[PDB]
Amino acid sequence: DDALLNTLAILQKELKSKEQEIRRLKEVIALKNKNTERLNDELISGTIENNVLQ
Amino acid sequence: HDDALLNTLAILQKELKSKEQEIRRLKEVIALKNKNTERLNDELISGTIENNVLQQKLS
Repeated sequence: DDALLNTLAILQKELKSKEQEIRRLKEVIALKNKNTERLNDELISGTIENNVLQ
Repeated sequence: HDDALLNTLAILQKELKSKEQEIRRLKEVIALKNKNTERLNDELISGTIENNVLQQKLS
């Protein structure tokens, strides 16, 4: 009765933790996505740049 | 009363599992992205050197 109630409290605590990690891992990904985009354009500008030298 | 809360426990456990699996997938996503980033930086280095090879021939 008290054990069941505390166990629900533990479960809901851990869940809140795990989804905070999900929010953190998504933050890390969005940052890496900005970098990917930055690199993709530099790659594109390097390809154009190359045809300009020919 | 006793079986109700125990059923809720079971449900919460499953969500826990679902969330931990999502964390596992997300970490895989990052590793798969990090690898692409590697291939990308390598290509940026090679295409930069290709352009310096032409900027040195003409100049």
